[PDB]
Amino acid sequence: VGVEDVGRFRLFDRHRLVELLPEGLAGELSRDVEMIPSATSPIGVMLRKATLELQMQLELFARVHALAAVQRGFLLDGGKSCVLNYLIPWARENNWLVVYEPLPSRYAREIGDIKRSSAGVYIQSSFSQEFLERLGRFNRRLLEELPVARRCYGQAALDGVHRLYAERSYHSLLEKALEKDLDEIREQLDSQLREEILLARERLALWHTYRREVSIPSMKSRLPNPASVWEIAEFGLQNEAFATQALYEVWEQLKKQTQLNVLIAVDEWNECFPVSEYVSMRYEGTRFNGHIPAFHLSTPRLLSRFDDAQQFQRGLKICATSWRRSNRRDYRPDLLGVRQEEIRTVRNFSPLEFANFVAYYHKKKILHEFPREKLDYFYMLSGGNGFQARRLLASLYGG
Amino acid sequence: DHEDSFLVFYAMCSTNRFDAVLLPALLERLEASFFSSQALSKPLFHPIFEVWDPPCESFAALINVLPLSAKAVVVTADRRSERERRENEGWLAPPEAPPLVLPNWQTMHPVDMEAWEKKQRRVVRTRHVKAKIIRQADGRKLAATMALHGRQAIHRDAAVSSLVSVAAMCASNSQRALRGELLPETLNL
Amino acid sequence: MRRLASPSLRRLQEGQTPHSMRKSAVADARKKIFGYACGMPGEEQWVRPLQ
Amino acid sequence: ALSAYSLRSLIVTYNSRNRSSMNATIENLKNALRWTSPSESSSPSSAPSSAPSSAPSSSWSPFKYKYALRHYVFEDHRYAFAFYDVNSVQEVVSAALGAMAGETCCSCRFSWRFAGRPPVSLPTPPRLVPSSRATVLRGHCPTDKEFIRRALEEEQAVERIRKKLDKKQLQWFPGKTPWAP
Amino acid sequence: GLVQSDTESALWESRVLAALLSSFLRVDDYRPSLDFVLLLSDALRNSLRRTAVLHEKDVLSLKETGALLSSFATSGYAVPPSLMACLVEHFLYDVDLFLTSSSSSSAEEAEQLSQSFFCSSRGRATPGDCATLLHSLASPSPNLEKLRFEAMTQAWRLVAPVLHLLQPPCKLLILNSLQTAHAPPDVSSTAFFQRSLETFLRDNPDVDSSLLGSLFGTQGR
Amino acid sequence: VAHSLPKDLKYRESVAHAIRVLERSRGWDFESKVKAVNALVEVWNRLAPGR
Amino acid sequence: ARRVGGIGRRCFLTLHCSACSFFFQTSDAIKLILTQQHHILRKKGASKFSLLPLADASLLLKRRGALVLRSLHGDPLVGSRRQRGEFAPQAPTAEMAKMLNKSCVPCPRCKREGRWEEG
Amino acid sequence: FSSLRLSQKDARGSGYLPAQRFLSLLKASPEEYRSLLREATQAKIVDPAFLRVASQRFFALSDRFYPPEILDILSDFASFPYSDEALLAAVAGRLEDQLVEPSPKRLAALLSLSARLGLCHPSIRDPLTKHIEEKMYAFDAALLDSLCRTVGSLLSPRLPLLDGLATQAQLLASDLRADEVAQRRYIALLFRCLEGLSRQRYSQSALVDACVACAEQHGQAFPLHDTLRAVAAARRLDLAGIEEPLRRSDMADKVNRATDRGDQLLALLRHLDLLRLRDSQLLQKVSEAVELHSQKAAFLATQLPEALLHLTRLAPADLRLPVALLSQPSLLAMAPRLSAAQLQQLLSASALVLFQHIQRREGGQGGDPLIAREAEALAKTVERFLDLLKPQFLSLNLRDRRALKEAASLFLVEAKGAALAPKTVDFCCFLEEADVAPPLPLAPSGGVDFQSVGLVEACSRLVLCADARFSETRNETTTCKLGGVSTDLPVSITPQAASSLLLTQLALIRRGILRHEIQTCIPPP
Amino acid sequence: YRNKYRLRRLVGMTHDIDGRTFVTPLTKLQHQAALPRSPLHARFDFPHTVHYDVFWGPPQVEEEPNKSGCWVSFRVADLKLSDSQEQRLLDILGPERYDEQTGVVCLEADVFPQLNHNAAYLGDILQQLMREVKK
RNA sequence: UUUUUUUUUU
RNA sequence: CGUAGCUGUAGAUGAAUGCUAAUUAUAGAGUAU
RNA sequence: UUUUUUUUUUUUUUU
RNA sequence: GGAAGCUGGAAGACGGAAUCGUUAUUAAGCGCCAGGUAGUCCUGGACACUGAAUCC
Repeated sequence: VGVEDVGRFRLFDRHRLVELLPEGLAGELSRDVEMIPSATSPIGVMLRKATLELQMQLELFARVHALAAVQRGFLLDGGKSCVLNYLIPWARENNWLVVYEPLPSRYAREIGDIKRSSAGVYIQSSFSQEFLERLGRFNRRLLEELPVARRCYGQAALDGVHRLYAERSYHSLLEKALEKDLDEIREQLDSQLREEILLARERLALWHTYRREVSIPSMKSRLPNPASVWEIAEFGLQNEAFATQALYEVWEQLKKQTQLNVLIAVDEWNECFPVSEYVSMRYEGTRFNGHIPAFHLSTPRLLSRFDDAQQFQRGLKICATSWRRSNRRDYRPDLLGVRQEEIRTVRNFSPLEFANFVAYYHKKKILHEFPREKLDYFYMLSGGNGFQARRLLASLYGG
Repeated sequence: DHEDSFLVFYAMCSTNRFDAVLLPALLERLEASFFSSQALSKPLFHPIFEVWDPPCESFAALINVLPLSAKAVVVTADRRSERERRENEGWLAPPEAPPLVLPNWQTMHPVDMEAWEKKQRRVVRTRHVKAKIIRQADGRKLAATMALHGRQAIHRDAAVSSLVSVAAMCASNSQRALRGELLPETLNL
Repeated sequence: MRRLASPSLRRLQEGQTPHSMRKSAVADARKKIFGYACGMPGEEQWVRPLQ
Repeated sequence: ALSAYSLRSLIVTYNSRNRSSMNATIENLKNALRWTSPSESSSPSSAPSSAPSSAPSSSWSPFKYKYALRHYVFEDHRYAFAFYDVNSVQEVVSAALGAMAGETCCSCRFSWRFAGRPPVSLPTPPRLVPSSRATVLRGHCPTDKEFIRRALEEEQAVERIRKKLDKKQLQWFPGKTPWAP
Repeated sequence: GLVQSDTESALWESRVLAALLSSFLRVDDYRPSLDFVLLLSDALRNSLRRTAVLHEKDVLSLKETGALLSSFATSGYAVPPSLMACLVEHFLYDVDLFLTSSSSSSAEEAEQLSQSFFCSSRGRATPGDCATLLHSLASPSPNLEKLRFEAMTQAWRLVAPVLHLLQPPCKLLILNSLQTAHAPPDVSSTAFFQRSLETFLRDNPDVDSSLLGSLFGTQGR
Repeated sequence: VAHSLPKDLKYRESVAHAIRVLERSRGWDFESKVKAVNALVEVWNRLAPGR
Repeated sequence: ARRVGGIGRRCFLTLHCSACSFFFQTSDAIKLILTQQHHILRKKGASKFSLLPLADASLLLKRRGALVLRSLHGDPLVGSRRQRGEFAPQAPTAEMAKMLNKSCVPCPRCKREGRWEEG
Repeated sequence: FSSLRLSQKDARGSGYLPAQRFLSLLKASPEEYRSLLREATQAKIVDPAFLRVASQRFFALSDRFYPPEILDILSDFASFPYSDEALLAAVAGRLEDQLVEPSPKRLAALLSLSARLGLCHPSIRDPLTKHIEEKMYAFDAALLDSLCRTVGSLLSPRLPLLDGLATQAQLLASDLRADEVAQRRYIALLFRCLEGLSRQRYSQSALVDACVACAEQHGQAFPLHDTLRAVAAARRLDLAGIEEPLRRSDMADKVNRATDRGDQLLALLRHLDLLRLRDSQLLQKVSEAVELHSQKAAFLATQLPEALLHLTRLAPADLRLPVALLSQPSLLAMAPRLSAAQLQQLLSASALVLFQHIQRREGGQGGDPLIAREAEALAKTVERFLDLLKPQFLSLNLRDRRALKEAASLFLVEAKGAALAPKTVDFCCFLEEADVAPPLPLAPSGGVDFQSVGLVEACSRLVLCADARFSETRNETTTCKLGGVSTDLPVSITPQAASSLLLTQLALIRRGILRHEIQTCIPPP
Repeated sequence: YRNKYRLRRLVGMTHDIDGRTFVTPLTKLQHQAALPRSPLHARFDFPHTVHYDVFWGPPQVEEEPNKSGCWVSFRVADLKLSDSQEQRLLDILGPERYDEQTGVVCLEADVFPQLNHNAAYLGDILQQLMREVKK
């Protein structure tokens, strides 16, 4: 390990990798592992130079907590998702709470349920249960031991909206109600100044009382006095009502207190902004043809806010986009939340790394015969791209 | 060639005789060969200079054990040309059209151009198609790798003289730029 | 008003804005140096050349 | 000011319908040169403008099911000339028009230039002391190359602007606009 | 100034100390240092430079001299009244020796040849701040006075002939530091400066015309 | 041509606008321009008011 | 492959706004002006009040309302069969922008005066 | 975040930064204008000429700045208060369009407009005051507390505006009423608000009863550095009962809780400046602590100059004598302190004390002077303090130089009155005739004469004097002599107000011809 | 057809109102025009190039069309103007008559069949443009 | 075969 | 430019496009279900 | 081009 | 007369038989406009890309 060891493959046990990554492999690596005929063969991942720069930052961040260390997430733009197969397993081995989500779009382009509400945020009861069930597979034994704060008890609505933001939707309804009821006091001049001021004072008294009686938020009365954060089993029991309120409660809880280092990795982040496959009546004439934007849903919105990374006093977030699901085009980075100083633009594989990749497949009995004479010839054909290299060599005998 | 570029560069460093015109040219050779496929497997260069050297494995490990004093040269390399005079000298309009092709009366095409093509062995005149030159990394790819070495040589409690080279690389203004958020972190450490 | 802001304050009361009247000056000069056609109903007959 | 004008350039173009007629004009124009008062005569540059062609179609003898066709080709020729620093207008305009022969029209394009404020500055430089405490070819234009480059760039700019504006105001049924009535 | 990896006295050590002061005054995070330190540091080299052999080519060129003068023009620290540093540099041998060693158009080539090979100065970079510093020095106002006039006039005549191909930003500074109370009289007459002033204004009419002497005019700073 | 216009405000503006556009259009002859507007003011006056 | 706008991602049917950030096609322009008819009529100060019934939100979604919107929108993109080659249709936003700005129609996002532009 | 900035060291000392970013500003895109403006904010030196250039161009380029950009640009003006007569026309031209029912802009816009010159009735006050009174049903707790400090600094308020915020706190505080939930949440939102409204001599019946502690046994309210708010609110016209439940407390009578050098002396001293309170028999114990604290070397060059300047007023509350503790017992070798940052603070302190010495028994009463030897010792300090500022004069910001002129002109009266050695060079070169960026004054809206206003250069940096009204309007025991030559009430706290007012009257008579001046215009404390 | 006409009424593009002797725009420009007093006086104060195509050849029985064009070109960089004035120049003419590569503006006027009539028209509008630009 | 922006979410 | 490569849907037993209460465009006039 | 791009190709032309 | 929305249960998976001919940028597919002096065709004229096989 170090600068001297760049572009090498690290062996991984088949059984150990599954336990460390219960959800699955990071990226499209599952398509390349099935090609190996041997079932007992190990899995190798190349150590690109982009991982060395990122790994060093995490080392200093852990030592400080025991303004020099970074306190914001990064962004990989341009093999951006290849590093995820080596950075996540390593961090998890160092007692780090890592949130794994390689396929966040599965909760937006599949069979589900939507229920409109006054808050204007659609919820998914069916997909809300799968988020916590998959996260607890490997992150267990730590959430239960972690305590729970008392300053963030129950200030979230059913759809995960804050109390202050949820009650604002009813401001218009209450505004007209008070205007019609003012005739009782308006109809009983005196100095032309105090008479008008006294009438206005009645509005303040009535508004204060109206903002605390009509609204009846649900303060998770099912659990009066919690003791931990992993002891919330009632969320898994009830799904029709208590599906989204508990999802946001854990999200807010992991910002205030600081006991353990955390990490969040969201892959394929370029397919969360575009429109979803849902249909509704929220279109702005011809903007969506009657479709629900992906960022307007509950689950996608939770992982579609990079400007909030500052509140993460425990850790930080990270995302990468390399697939061809949508044309990147200009891909404005300034109007999204990230800055120009936090974008890691990787490049194509160097000739040195290209040779190692070809030799790696030989040990796996993937290719038939790859003469050294044509080793450099194939570099110009595919251009050294990883996607074009594996596909070109797979179709043909290779070399 | 690759076998003679490093020797020339190394000699200048010892004698403290650099060139602002020759340095950029020799920097490309050291980069293309460094990342070549035959780096670790290839044996030594045949000049006997490498026989009595601490490092080995041809250029693979030779540059890895390079003194930190000489490593700063690659990072702190001036790529400016002679035309650069808009900073201290004054105003200067640079040209962008050296060639000025003008016809004359003695070398003018005849009116009947149809028969002219039939009096040639092969096609000569063709539509205007010219390919431009695209600048490569120009040695910046190798410089980025060298910058990471100085970061690790800070928390080792080394000599003061050896630590001066780290600051010079971190204080660059035309190569490192601000792509990654590592400059303030390295400086703070 | 003060000294230099004399005309700015007076124009504000009349209803002038720094976005609407800005385009009026451009249009006024443009209409003078160019044709007066503005898509009015009945001007399509004068554009067709005589045959 | 009218007196401050000067003919910057004069693009002379020709349009001949025959190969022989176009060749006669070139020889006539050359003969008119090498006879002016100045040592070097005005030597304009050459610039061919391709050769447009046209050929309609018609059915072919009557009372036939269109088994054969007869075409009528109508070729054409063009030629363009460039001028720079036309000091003598009488020795250039007269020569160009006098070189015609047969059905060979012409289309000139004048180009004037007006000078602004004549730059007059930099008087006799100050001075103090320490306190002790030709090359002209035969068939070539005599004008400087720098002047041609400055004028050539202007011509390329006007052509681009004219093409862009002309394309905008080009639609069927002139005077028709959408949902105007 | 290219001090990079002693004859009689105080020739090489002076260059080392000259660059050290400029480095501490370069900072842009907080106060460079204390006022007491500046006086102690200034006095440290004040007497040292006095005995610097009052010759040869081993003379402090304007290139390295301007590096120190540049720092004092941006850190907000005024140079001390001490002028001994200005009496051992520039005019002493950097000008007389240049003319000793081997028409209207001839004047321009004379000064142009200076920055050809040896480059005694960085064109308009180092000498540009020399005129500005000599203006502001004695900041208050109701031999130092005699020497200031000679220095300002000597450097002014070497820029005027070539005052047509310079950068606009550099031209403003040169012209700005002439129409001031500290500048000597009989320099702005109708010889080379009166008609040359309107030439710059016509090229850049967007700049202030009436308030030309507002940046560093008769008001000093 | 502009000597007398219809009394009706609606008809006065319809004919007046044509004068400004016709004078700045290519394709119409000088003789035709005078006759085009001369006959237009008469046909409009021989009709009921636009109200 | 079959993207909208071609290779150069052309857009000859959308109009940008100077204020805020919101764009819409010419199809929605007709509906916006008709819906906000009360503000336009009061701005200026029966035959004049002829389009009052069309201001209804539900009437536009009916069979009768669908035909009214299509009648005004002539589909300028469609033209004669001989309009081929250089004689190709251009962006009709020039005429739409003038009417949208002169009528002083408020923007759905923020209530503002004429602020529309071609884009 | 990890802040980082790189300098243009391409040639290592080529060109001039102040000049380089001067011409490009005349022709630049709107985005580039904001980027260059921030450079001067964090810069060391300030150029008055460059400030006017940016202000003039802002009005012309106001047609492309988004509403968020205007607020961000206005925010940068908070430091070094500076403005131009052409700046008001730009902001007034787009403030109406910015009214989109904003929740937070009610405070950010009001706070930014508090300084410089505002309160323009028929351009700015009409829309802001009309929109703030009707939006009282959505103000957050944090915003309401901050609004108290804003209204306090205003001049010539109106009953409808004051009453709007008075009733807002009564209902808001009741919700929290029914140890950290009250000790730092309930009491904090009570005394802080009462002081704000008390400045405008306004109070209602349904606020005093609720604000005061109902139970007299409610001890342990606030520390020594927060209890002063309750005392300052009272002692205005007829207020009492809030001070102590029976003038017998447990943490505010026996030398507070605990006073020591552990970062506590400065905190209490700073709180006494913005609160109009006189050191009574119990509050005078702070002066004694200075004698021992000054002995330490660390305290002599870390907080000594800051404390002396920030509490120069009220001489019989900090120093035993005006010259005893103000002398230089050991300052001969310790005079230098961070070039100019703290050295200038000593000059102002020596000037305010001079005014108190003269205006003590020469027609003002309220004390008596000391022996004539006191003046001799005082002059020995100022003579050696002004010289060190000559080479460090360029290392002062706009705000630092603005206040220097007020303290510099004072020495030009006593010296010639019938002395300082460097009074003919330093005091008659720049300190007498300054041309720094002159900000606009804070004028009321009671006169209603904004159509005829002007500007004249004088000590208060700008004034209201038009050509039509030129020399014509603005130009018993406490009214006869106190309203004449003094013209300063002993509300606010007069030691500073008297010095600024007297200098303004003299500066307007020496140069300009302006007779029959009606000063008035006494802002709240 | 009636529905389309009613649409133009709401937007305000109709001559409907809820003798006269006016002045034509062409005649108004003629009255306001500072002409030179003889050939030795410079009207304009900036460089400008005038181009026009002239047909010459044998005697043709019919006139050749498209031989009456006249346009004027000038560089904005050479013309010294303030920041506010420079922006207005390109806004009135628009980006179509402005080239971003070289930085020149071409003004073409052709609303007359005759060459002499068209040439004089260009010179009148050019002066009027500068009158409004400087404001 | 379909992207965000002028700001009111701990 | 079209079949692109690439990539989502149903690895269609069910993709045929004519019939018409109804409008888009040219024209002086192409209308009635 | 390790602060560079963010991508299919036509039937006349850089004389 | 041309095109378009909506609506859609017009008639067809028959026949490996037989008649029209291609001398390879041939054959087989797909895409564009020039003229026909308002619109107005599946034919004719005319250009470009992918482009296999046989004993001819």
